[PDB]
Amino acid sequence: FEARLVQGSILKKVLEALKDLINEACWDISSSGVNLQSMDSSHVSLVQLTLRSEGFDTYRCDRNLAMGVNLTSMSKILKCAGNEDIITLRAEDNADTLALVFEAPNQEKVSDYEMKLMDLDVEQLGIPEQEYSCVVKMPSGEFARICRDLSHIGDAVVISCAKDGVKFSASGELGNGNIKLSQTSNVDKEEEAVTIEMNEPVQLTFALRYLNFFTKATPLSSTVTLSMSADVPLVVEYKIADMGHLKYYLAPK
Amino acid sequence: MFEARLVQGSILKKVLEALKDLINEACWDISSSGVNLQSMDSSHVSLVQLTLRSEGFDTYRCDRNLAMGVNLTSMSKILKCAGNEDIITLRAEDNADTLALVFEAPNQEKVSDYEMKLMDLDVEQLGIPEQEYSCVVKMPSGEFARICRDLSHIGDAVVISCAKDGVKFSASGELGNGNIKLSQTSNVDKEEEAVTIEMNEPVQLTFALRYLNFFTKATPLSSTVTLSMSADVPLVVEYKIADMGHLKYYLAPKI
Amino acid sequence: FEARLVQGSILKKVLEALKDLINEACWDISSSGVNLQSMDSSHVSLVQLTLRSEGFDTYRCDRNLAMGVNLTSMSKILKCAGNEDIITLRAEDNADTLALVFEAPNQEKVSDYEMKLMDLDVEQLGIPEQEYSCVVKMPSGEFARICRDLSHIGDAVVISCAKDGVKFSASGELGNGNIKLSQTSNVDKEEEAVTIEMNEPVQLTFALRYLNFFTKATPLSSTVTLSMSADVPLVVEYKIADMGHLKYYLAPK
Amino acid sequence: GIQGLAKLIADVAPSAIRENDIKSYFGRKVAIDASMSIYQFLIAVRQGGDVLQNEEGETTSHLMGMFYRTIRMMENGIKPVYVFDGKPPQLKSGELAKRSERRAEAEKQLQQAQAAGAEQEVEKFTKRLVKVTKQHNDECKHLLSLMGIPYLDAPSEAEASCAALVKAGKVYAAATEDMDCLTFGSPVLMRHLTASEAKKLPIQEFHLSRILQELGLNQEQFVDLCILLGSDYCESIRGIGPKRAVDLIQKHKSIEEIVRRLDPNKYPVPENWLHKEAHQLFLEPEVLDPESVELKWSEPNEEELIKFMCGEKQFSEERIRSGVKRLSKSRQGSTQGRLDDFFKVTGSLSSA
DNA sequence: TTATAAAAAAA
DNA sequence: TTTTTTTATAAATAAATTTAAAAAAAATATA
DNA sequence: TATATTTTTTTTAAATTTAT
Repeated sequence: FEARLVQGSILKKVLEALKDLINEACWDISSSGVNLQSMDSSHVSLVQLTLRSEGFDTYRCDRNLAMGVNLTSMSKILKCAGNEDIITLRAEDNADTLALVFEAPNQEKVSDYEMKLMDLDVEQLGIPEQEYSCVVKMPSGEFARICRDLSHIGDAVVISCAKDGVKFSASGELGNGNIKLSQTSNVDKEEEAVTIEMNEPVQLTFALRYLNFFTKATPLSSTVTLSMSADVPLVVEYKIADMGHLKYYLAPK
Repeated sequence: MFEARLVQGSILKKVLEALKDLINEACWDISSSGVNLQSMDSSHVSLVQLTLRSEGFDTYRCDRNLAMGVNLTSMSKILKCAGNEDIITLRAEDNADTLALVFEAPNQEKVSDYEMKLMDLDVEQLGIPEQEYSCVVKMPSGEFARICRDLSHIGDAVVISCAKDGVKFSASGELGNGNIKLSQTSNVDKEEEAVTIEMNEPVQLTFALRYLNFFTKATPLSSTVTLSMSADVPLVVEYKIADMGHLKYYLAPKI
Repeated sequence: FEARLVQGSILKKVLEALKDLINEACWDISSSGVNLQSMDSSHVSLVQLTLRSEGFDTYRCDRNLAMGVNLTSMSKILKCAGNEDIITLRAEDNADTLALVFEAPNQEKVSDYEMKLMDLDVEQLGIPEQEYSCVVKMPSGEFARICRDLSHIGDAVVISCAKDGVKFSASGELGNGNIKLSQTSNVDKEEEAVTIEMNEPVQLTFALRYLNFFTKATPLSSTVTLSMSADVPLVVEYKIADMGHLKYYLAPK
Repeated sequence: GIQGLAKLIADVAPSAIRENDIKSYFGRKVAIDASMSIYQFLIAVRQGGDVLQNEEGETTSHLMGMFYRTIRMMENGIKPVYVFDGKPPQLKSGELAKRSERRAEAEKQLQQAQAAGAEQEVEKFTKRLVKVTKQHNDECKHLLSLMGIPYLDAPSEAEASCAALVKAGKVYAAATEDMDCLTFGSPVLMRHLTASEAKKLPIQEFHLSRILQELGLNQEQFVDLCILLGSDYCESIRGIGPKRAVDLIQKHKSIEEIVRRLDPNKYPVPENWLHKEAHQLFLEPEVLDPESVELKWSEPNEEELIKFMCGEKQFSEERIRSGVKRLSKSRQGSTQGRLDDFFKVTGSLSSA
């Protein structure tokens, strides 16, 4: 296994997105691409990371390798990689070391980094693609401010879906928070416009600590895809630029 | 019945950022002349005489005199939800148990209609006489924040000395003695870096530093600090907002 | 004693470097410079300092006086000075007060600061001036990246010297790490990159808490002159531009 | 000693109690009932049994306790004055005989507890019986004289002299755990002045003006209510507790109208009443003149105080030297004034 | 000088 | 159906000292 | 440079014996 990646900030933001949720997970690396479908340490939220092999630059993979990494530890290893460094993953068959090589853009620093992995139980949940009636395409900064600023009021948000727009409501000791968002149908910039596709209106209640942990992924993309339907887990999808996606799951409160 | 549409909502955000840690529970005195506040510290040292006049508000109306009781930590925690360019609308109704804060961004589409539960607060209002202060020091606000923070690094008391040539900020502590001196900068023309001192009597008073560090969180409101003071008269730290009102901070001297 | 610095941010960065390494120091004020030799709180890392007299604006020294200064207090008093402040170090022969005079670049504010000086005069250990086998004159922020990003994974770096590149090898319990640099003597970039004067190989295990204390002098100099040999403490020069230099010493483990 | 008045203030008007912290009274002159302090330090200061003494057999727990508490209150800016009780009044003698009977039966259980062999009951009933003497108050005033902190001697009641001290404006507030100082006429009453933390003991600041505003009463109305809750100076009704006293004071204003409307078949009226002289003594006790006494917190003496505290008591002289150094350090510091004496209140403002 | 849980008594 | 004596109970502390523990200002990192 | 964001200092409230 060898996966050279000329923009290491994507994998750095992935590991700053998942070190708060998941402590230990099995990286299901295959020939089609890097897949990570794992459930968090508190056993509430499910994270589906898919990094396609077409998005990688020099991707080769012999067999289906499933190594169990420590997310805080290799996140601390990816602290050593800069914003612009070229991350080259490297692995062997008989070895259990995830060899990480960081290369400078001006080719002056080579940072080799091995790992001491341990095995874990390979639990594949596999939530199927339920047809989501209300899909919402939000910007990253707006969803980050909505979750981070309704989280100060209560531990529960109430997301409401409509044709006119999405309504984020939150109650608690701090009065009543209630946020409208008018559906801008491609009139502004497409990275800023909110487009909603509604079949029936969806009114659900979700937690906000797990949604803060989900919206830590907002440096990865400029668009957040919220998919809602009745009594299903909530998809919080972060579409990485032609390099697969990153989907979160949350059961309603 | 009380609708107070304010376009520059960063002013109210910076007011509650200033007022979140000095006083913890304040009673806003809403009249038809404008939103006012007059609340003391819990240790009875500092007084926050805040006014926000009705001329600077974009749409201000109130049918009667109202006095809601607001947890200011809660109002800072709900006013941190608004951004720096939100139009902030204050809404209160008949028998207001709650206050509705509407944050509408102009270029964006977020109609952030928050509400906040009020408090059963009974505080006292104090009549401030319009005294002629002897030494009035108009001087830059970030310079005052630098002076208060960098003399709170030494000790817990600043002995403010005022004269014709300039104001001297002396702070005696366990590390040493830090004598920050200032010069009268009306001869050199600057747009905001001007220490304008109007002195009548040379005053020499000692003030605390925890309360001055609580005062210097009002520095993003304006660049002007009007240090009005006299001999055995409490210090006035006035933050003159250019839009409406002025945030006046009162501080009892040390003996 | 009256040393006036036009660039008082130099002394600000010196005391921000030495605020946490050493606590109480003996400023051996010479007639032609400002000198300091002290060891740390665990007495394992030696700090040498030399601020030359020609870098100051006005310098007088009527008597060779050795002030005893707690550097945490004078670091807190130098935190009051701005980064553009003209700093005058007035002293007295009989009175034990260091009258630090910080002046603004515009003539509107002068801020006088005495401080209380104790008496701590100990036997300084003079290092012998010896030739060094591996002199690595490499940029400072690169060394800050080495110290922080290898203290993330371990508590020891084992630096290897070679002609083509210098290798910082950390082998902590979280995993292995080999950051290897490249030799460039101001070839590509505008300032001086990693220049190695290697004669004999260097294979020494070092410490990272004390290197993390050492790398807080990185706002002073753009480059770090790492000079070391076999079974000797290394020399970490922070050559201040026309004001003097700052040295650091740490014995191998 | 008022039965359940603190529960009545905590149930009726919680706004009258301002639970503050020990450092918040950093400029207030405070009058302390010293007998509560001496009784607090002669009970709590123990090591599994006997009172902490010297080798001469002299009781000296109260001096070391007041030394620690008083220097910890100069550390928090309190300038105290200790008001000592003198000759007790004639109406005090009934509760004094009741307390003497309580100490006599505690002596009886101490007599049958030494033969039992249980060491916990011995120290427990040693805590149950404490009698202060002239010698304890004499060395207490000697330690206060050597600390440079003034003492006042009440002619009749130290709570009455405390309430006369607060009413004359010489001190800010009275400091006793009793509710007697509210009855004798102190507008502000402080409680629980120990040396503890914020979470452990707050300072129960009882404002009498807030009590009279919330209950709709005045000074002679609160005295009759305080009789009806069972003061030590008289005897209350067997059928009237706290809430019934609130309802009957809000029904009948003076206590004579309560006498004018009772039934002896339902409510047992105590014969041979003492309420008239108790009302005339809570309204008008005999006290010292507070305008004729000047209160000075002078510099503490050092060498006579260390030879008094260690030459005959065998104490840790470094702790006494450090305590006198902290008192002299915190005495000469610049006190912070309030805004209550610079700007005056023009009116309150409630919530709407 | 408190403060309790507990309990018969009583409005 | 709460209230009220009426019981026999319990109790009044503060520093020398760690020590685990929770904030609160320092010093990066980042949009 | 705000704006958070973790690290890490800084209290600080616990829980022990001594305060003879």
